[PDB]
Amino acid sequence: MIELRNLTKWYRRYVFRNLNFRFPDDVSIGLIGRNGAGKSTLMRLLGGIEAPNEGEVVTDVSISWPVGLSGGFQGSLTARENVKFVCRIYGTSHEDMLRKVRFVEEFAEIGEHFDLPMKTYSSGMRSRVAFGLSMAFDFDYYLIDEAMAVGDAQFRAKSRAVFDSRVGQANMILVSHNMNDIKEYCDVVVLVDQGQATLYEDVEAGIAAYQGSL
Amino acid sequence: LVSRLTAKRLQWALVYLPMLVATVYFLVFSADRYVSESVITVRQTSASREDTCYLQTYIHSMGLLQKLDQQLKLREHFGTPLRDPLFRLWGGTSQEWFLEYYRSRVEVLMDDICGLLTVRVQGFEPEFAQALNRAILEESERFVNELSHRMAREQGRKLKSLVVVEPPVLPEIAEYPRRWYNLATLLVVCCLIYGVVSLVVATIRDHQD
Amino acid sequence: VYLPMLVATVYFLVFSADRYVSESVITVRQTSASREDTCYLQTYIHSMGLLQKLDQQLKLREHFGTPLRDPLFRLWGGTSQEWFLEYYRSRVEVLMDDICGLLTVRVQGFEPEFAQALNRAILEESERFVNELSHRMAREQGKLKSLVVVEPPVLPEIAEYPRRWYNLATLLVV
Amino acid sequence: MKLVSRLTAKRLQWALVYLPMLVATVYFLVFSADRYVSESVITVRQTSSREDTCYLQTYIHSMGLLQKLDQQLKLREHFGTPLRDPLFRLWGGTSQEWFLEYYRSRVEVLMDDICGLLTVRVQGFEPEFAQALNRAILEESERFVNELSHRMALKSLVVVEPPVLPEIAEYPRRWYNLATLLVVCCLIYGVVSLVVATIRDHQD
Amino acid sequence: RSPWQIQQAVLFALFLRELKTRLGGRWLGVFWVLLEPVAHIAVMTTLFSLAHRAAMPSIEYPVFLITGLIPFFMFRGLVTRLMEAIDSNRGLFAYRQVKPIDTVIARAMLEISLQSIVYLIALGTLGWLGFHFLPVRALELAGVSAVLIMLGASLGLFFAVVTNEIPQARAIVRISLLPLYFVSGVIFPVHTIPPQYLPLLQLNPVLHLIELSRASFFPQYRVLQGINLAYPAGFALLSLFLALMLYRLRRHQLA
Amino acid sequence: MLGASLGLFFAVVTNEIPQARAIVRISLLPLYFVSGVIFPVHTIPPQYLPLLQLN
Repeated sequence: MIELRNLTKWYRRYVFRNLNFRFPDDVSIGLIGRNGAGKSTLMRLLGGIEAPNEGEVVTDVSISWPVGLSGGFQGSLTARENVKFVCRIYGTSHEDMLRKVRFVEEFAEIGEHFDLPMKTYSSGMRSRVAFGLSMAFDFDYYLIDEAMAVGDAQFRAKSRAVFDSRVGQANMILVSHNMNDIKEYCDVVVLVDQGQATLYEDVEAGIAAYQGSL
Repeated sequence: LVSRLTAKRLQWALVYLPMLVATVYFLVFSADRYVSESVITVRQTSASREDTCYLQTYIHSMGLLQKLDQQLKLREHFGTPLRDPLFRLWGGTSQEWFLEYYRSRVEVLMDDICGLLTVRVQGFEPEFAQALNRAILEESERFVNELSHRMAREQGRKLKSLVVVEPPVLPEIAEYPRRWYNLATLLVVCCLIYGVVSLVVATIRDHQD
Repeated sequence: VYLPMLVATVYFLVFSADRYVSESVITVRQTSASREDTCYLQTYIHSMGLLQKLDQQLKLREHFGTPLRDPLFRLWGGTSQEWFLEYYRSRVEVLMDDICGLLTVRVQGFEPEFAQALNRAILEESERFVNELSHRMAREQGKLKSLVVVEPPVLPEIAEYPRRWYNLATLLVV
Repeated sequence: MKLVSRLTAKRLQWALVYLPMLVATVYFLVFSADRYVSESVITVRQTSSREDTCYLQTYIHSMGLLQKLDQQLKLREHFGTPLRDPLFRLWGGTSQEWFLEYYRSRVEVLMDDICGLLTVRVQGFEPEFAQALNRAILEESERFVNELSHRMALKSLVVVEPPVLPEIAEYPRRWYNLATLLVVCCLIYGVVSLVVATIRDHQD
Repeated sequence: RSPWQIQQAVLFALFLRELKTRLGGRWLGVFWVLLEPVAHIAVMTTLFSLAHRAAMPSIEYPVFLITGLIPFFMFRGLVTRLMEAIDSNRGLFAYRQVKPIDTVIARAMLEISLQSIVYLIALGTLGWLGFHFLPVRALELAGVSAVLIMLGASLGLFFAVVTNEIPQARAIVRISLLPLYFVSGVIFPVHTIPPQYLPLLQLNPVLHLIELSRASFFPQYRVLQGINLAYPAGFALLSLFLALMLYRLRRHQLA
Repeated sequence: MLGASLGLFFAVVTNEIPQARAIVRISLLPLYFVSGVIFPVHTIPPQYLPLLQLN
């Protein structure tokens, strides 16, 4: 149950100021809105990157951090030390992080030059290991922001396959621009503009909202 | 528990209790300590800094303390204030602790550029402090004269004297118990400590998610 | 900010009492090593026996309490001996020039005549103390050290230390 | 590899904190022996210098003086009496060098440059013996100075503070040493635990 | 989970990460850390051995220099390595569990461990060669070291908060750390200084801490006027309070 | 000419190494004290004279 209580966050335009909102339970919801209108601040606060100055967000279930964050990796360290660092932050057990690093190195398929720092690292394998790490953790609200995979057709194909395998028992959150995948997975929509948010049960009203207000 | 600490509990444990304890001790249970100050210097009569160094060492010695205790009964006097347990000389203590207490009560400072030895004697009565300072000065002069006498006799009349720039003054009010200054500085330190502790515990609680 | 200035100005221009200063410049010399006697004298000026002698000579306690509208620089009645000594040390300033070995004594006071008399009494008592301190070592076996006056005590005409305008400007800095 | 995982940090804190403090507390509160200290403060002058005081400082810690004192007061027999103490007891049948080192450890000589006064602190297992040994040291020092002056071809020892008779022991300080060892053991355990965690993480 | 176990896990993770990046290659930085003090001891002994011999006839130059230098290396590291602890790990503040002060305290802990290890091995080596290696007042030395550590960490946190957007400020304080190495009496004993410059040097807390640590280390070491622990203790406490208040104010401004 | 030559040499050498610029900026400060700028140099013990002749 994700609930908002009079949130206020200064970024001197007040992006979000002492409003309250409610969210559906066990319903696929994807954040949508105009770029730069406050959606980025809202999903960063949803992922716990920053805390609200006033008000709180409450949820009885843990929230996964947004996927595909290249900034979350230290340049001087390789993928193995970074994944063991983040899992130690999450406090996993011994065999737990052994399984997690095995899964992430199997998903990466970058066994050659696997222990290579992010300084001399290509964007493709960086995105691969980022998606593998973001998938390796067990959660039920995935804050997917940019794409699903980087590579050839089979890369995105098996990424979507495992995504459907792991999401079918859970809930998934999309903040993107294309609406084909939103129509394919998502059911309800929240639109944010200038600090006011509107909830649409059907995305058909969201199409008209984008055509008119944006 | 650490997570169950509140602001008022922190204020009571850190600030209020030491404040009450210090105020009660200083304003009720603290004993006055009058100070008698004298300024002396030893010079030949018939290399003086050597004699000043000898006097500085000899004042804080044990034989002088033995003579002073036999003469003025310092141990009986210093144990008189019962209401002050911190600064009283408890009966039945050790000789080493008695020497440490006497060295704490009597302060000796030296001006090398001027070559002047100042002695500040603490006591629980002004008359006793002045008498102790006078006895210390007399014994120091007698010790210097005795050393000169035995040094002259070893080869086989007062030759060295101790000038007194300032005789022991009889105090009127207590000096060293500074209740208000100590209370103010302890209050400032306590407020700083409480602020630091509260900031640290808030930083720790910031990781609640 | 305006209220402290108002109260300070009214106190300085209405309540503050004038304090006249008399200046003397001395040094001690063997008639027939001088730094030692000079430092003994410098310690002796701010001593307590000298203050006692001055008290039963000139009655400084009554003189320093004669003002009534200047509680900041007033010697209140019934004050302690230690506070009286601190007040006397504040009122009498002793400076030393080592490269010349000269001692400057500045004596404050609410009346120029009393300030000059106090400075002269200090000088004569210092000379007598030097003579007696030599004479005790002299006759322990059983007039040789004279204090010369480079500048004798002067009789001031106007007050010096209550610098009202300078202190007001210094307060305006803060 | 296996050895680092063998500690589990519980046997680690037991072997780096519990055992040393337990052993030290047992030794200090059960087997440690009192050592009364007598203090004297002397200097040398001519009966009519600094170099002579330095010669005295060197002579006090010498072997001829130790032989004289062992012949006189029987220091070797006395220092072996506290059989309970294994550390600060002079064992029987030791060498001359060990006896000299032990005597130099018991007797402490200090000198300051400003005042030029030499202070001697003599330890013992009895206050009377410590005072007697200090007095004997002073007497032999003044005799040595006088003999040196005589054989050179008129000096005296100025005793500012004569030797005192101690009332209680001061040097076997139990609580201060226990607190110091507690701080040292805590720091060592923290450093070792951090290092062993780092190597355990790095090895696999 | 409890709000304290998260802090412990994050601190351990950041300590391991920063130790990994600090030691280049297969731990090559430890050789550098070990070669700074021996090089310093060599040059300064070669220069002022006779100077210290003429200074005081009670202390040999190696031990005096090492106990005046290793605490200053402690303080200099705690000042320098702490301001860069915020900008270097700026990207890590996206995992809902890493806060700006966590990297700061991790860097402080690792600096403490490294310099304490160096002090221990160097003292053991000096004792092995035949020099004095046992402090006469260990508890007072520990208290002085703790006060110096707290002051250094407080200054580092304060500078990291203040100069977050001003790298040139970090540059000028890195410049000014060098004169502090000469005005703290680290190399030469401070009693051979004309008294007219004495009060101006009484405003430096590091000099007070160095002198008090040397007094607690060496026997019968004379302490001149105005070397009380009250002034550096108050300096450290006030600086720590100011740094914590400034971090609490500028808390959400670190990305 | 000496200053310009040193500046050009350092600019060429430390093009990719800012830390080199940092350490030479550090070491410029002792050069300010070992060049005799503040105090006259003839009041210096002769044993340190040849070592300072290399500056």
